Amino acid sequence: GKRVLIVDDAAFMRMMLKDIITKAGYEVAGEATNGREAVEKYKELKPDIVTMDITMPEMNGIDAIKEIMKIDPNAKIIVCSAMGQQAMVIEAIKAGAKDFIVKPFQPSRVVEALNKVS
Ligand SMILES: [Mn+2]
Repeated sequence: GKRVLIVDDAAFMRMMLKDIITKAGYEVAGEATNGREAVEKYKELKPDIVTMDITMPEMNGIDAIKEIMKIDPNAKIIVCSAMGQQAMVIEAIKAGAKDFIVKPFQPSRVVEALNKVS
C-alpha cells in the first residue's frame, strides 16, 4: 500500500520525513520513538511500510527489525542511516530490511526507495 510507519528518536527527523512522505503522496500511519515502540505499532497499525532509524534507545533498529521480521516475514522495512553507518546498514539488510535511505534526507531518493518497496 502507501501507509508508512515512521520510527526515529529525533522528532525533527520524524517531522521532516513526515513532510516528504506526504508531499510525495504517501500516508502517515503513525510514528514511533524507539525500537520497542516500533514493534508495538507495527502490530497495531499493520502499516505497509516502515521507515526505521538505526541508532535509537531501548531497541535499536536492527533489534526491532528482527522482531518485526518475526511477526511478519513479509514486512517492508527501509532503514535510515547517518552517513558512515555503512556496516549497520549491511546488517539491517541482512536482517531483512529492503532498502536504505540516508540522513539528512534527499527527497527524490526517499521517494524512489518508497516507490520501489511497494
Ligand atoms: Mn536516532
